[PDB]
Amino acid sequence: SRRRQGWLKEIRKLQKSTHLLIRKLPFSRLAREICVKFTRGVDFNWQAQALLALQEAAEAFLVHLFEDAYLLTLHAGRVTLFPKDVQLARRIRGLEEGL
Amino acid sequence: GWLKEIRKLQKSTHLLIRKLPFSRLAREICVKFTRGVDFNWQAQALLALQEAAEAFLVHLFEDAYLLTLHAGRVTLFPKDVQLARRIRGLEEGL
Amino acid sequence: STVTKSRRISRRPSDWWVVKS
Amino acid sequence: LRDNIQGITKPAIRRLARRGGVKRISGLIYEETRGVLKVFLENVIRDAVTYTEHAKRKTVTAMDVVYALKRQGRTLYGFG
Amino acid sequence: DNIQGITKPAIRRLARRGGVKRISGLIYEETRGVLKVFLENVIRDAVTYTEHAKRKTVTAMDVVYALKRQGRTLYGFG
Amino acid sequence: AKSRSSRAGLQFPVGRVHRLLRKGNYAERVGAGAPVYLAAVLEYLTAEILELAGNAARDNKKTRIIPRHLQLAIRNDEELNKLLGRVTIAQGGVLPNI
Amino acid sequence: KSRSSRAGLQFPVGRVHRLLRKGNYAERVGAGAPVYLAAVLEYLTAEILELAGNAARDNKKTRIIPRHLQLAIRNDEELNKLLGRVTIAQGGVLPNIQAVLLP
Amino acid sequence: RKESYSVYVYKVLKQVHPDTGISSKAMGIMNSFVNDIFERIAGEASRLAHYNKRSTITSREIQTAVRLLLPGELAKHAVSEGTKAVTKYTSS
Amino acid sequence: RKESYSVYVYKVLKQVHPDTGISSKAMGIMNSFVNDIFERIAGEASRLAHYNKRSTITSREIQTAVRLLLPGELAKHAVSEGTKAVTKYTSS
DNA sequence: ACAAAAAGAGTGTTTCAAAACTGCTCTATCAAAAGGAATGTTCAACTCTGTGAGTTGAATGCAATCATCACAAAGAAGTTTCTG
DNA sequence: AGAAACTTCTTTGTGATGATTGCATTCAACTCACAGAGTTGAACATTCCTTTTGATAGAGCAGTTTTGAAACACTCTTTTTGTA
Repeated sequence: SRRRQGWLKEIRKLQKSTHLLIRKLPFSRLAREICVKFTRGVDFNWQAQALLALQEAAEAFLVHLFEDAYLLTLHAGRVTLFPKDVQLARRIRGLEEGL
Repeated sequence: GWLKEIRKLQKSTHLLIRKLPFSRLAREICVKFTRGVDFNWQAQALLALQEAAEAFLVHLFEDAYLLTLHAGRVTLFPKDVQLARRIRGLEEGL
Repeated sequence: STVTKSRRISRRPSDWWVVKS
Repeated sequence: LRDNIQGITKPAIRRLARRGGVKRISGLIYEETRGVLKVFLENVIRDAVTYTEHAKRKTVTAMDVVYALKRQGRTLYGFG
Repeated sequence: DNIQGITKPAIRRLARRGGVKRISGLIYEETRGVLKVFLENVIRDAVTYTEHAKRKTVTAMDVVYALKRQGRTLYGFG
Repeated sequence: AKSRSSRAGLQFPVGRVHRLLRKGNYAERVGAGAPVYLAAVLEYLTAEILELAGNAARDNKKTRIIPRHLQLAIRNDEELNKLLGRVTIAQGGVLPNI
Repeated sequence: KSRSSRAGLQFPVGRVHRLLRKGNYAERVGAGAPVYLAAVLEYLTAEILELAGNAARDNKKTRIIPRHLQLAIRNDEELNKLLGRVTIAQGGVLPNIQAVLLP
Repeated sequence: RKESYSVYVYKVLKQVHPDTGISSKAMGIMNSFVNDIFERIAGEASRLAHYNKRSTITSREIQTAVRLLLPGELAKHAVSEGTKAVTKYTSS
Repeated sequence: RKESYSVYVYKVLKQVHPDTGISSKAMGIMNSFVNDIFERIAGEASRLAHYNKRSTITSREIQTAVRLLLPGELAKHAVSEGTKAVTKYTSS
């Protein structure tokens, strides 16, 4: 074949590493854009640690959300994660845990 | 028939479990949790405990049903209830 | 299973969403 | 075991599910729901009696239940 | 295009760490929307804390407090 | 012969809110405008809830507000519903869904 | 003659006492309350550090890292329930793949 | 002896709906709601003051705590009401 | 000038694994954990004292708060350690 | 009319704001560089649909039974006050 | 915290009884397997561009110290508000 289990190697490797998976500069650009969208006046500065903590929290949130949504995927007898799975996982988690 | 039953129940507010069976259940749980000293229960304490339990169960059934629909079924299953508890996440589902 | 310095068996979180009998 | 958990009858569980909007219920749902209700009550009652015996009382007050729920993350309003 | 900064392979790596085997194509837009919603909530509270202090820089502690009030305690930056 | 509530234009007891702030050991010291601001906020939220509850009692063709109407008012406003997201209204029922 | 030594603890009873007094928890603080609280805190950190040291040893390492803390916490049901809504920076996730995946 | 907010809830009800009564149990729910929101705001202001090493809860903490706890438009209007009240109060 | 439980966490680590070290990030996480648990227990004890109209936080509130916060087996050994420590302390 | 809480005044304390100052760290730039993202193709691997087989839950109608309501009595427990 | 006096609210018991539950069938309404049709996402090869890292100002702002004026706690008085 082309690749027996290429995804399985990727999963097994990612689930034992701890580094961030989004790139620092794109993430910080996005975060600063949102921050200025909130502040009508002069933008705030950002500690490097502030942006780092924000990215850590965001990535942990997204990973846990993907884990929860894949359970709904398998629940429907599928293996492909659909957007409706993510939406339902958000809806069941509630207003707080699911935004 | 189920439709008019649902529509009738969703516009009412009274408790759906019977007070005396609920009280017996709560009291036997309390005596299992005791440390050799029995407790009494204000009548309002049991009403409060039953108001919360029924609201919890109704909300849990709503969530579980969304899972049933996601799976393409209209019949609620124990796996749909178990999964709703798992997604709620160890404090809200418990 | 796995016991700490104190006689506290630290069981791993197997499964809790399923009811017991 | 003979009763006190079977006091939560199938018609009661069915009424709960219908108010939840469930159109059609399986048969194992009743035992599942009895188990869920039991584990819910065990958590609240434990905390309620913990409050009740921290106060040097012997009667579980409505406020003890309210505090137990509030500490578990569920706020109840009609019993202040 | 800051939201487009989150790339398809990055989202894929997130889903793989989450344990997903196969990923639809719309998951990428869905995930960008979800991440933006999450960030808006935390950043709003963080800058609220920063404004209550008479500061102009956002601090790791401001982010930590925002997350805790939203119910997501973070431990590495206290 | 003028209450602080009257001076602020409020119906909620500024003096009582001040006493509660001082005795709740929230801080070692309480400003003068803090209970005024807090009572104003509490009164505004009470007004917002009671208005919608009265509207629900009206179009429900009743005349007295009951817990059902408070529940309907809360779960039908998105902001109030987000605020009271983890709150159970005793004898409130649910909202009709499918 | 320190209170920690007098109670047999490694955690600072005097510091905990000061923090209780300065934290706006009550008007007055009993004498045994900081002792009890310091003992509880020391016990909890002992549990966590023991599990984390075991997790590090099973990885053939002699320094505990956030990954080991995360592994220790998420593998004990008691600690996993205590720190349910806690995110550990640089902790990763548990290596958990669904069974329907592995052929 | 026992404090409550029943008289004030009734006053504001007369203001907003001058012809609608309230049930005894609904009044208890409103008391619970007022106590709950008071506690939330006061605790948030407390920890704000503690974060900023301050020792007094001023009307500025109450404003920030209101901004943190309420959703968007609710918070906007609540801040407006509170500022209006403190201005009218000091202007005496 | 910035107090940290690093020295005490390190002492406990030396007691439990006499030849293991801990990274600086891991020590920061341990500090966050201790602060978090302290705040939880102290807040619960404060709420208890306020519920019972008491003005003192005694070792009885700490015990009850420990029973409320910690899951079962954790709480058993926690209260064991706490009562043991207060006995050893009052015995001097 | 009376008690209890709250305004009112005045005094002492204390604390938070303003100003000045220092250094540190955040921003903006740049310069390579190279590694990862973007692009395009494809086809095996997945999802969707429809059908038919197999299962089971709501509806129905009876008897049994027990939850509720009322009522009473007792007394256990909670409440209040006081003092050291 | 403990003791004493008071009260009030829970427990226990009795009786009716009629509403509610339980039990049995069934069959229409569902669930489930699957085979084929249709769709699509993982794998892969190549480009290049965007992120990373290392300075480098450089300056804006955070953190510290001091003074002090405002503001709040404390206390005694007056008075207004909710019972009588």
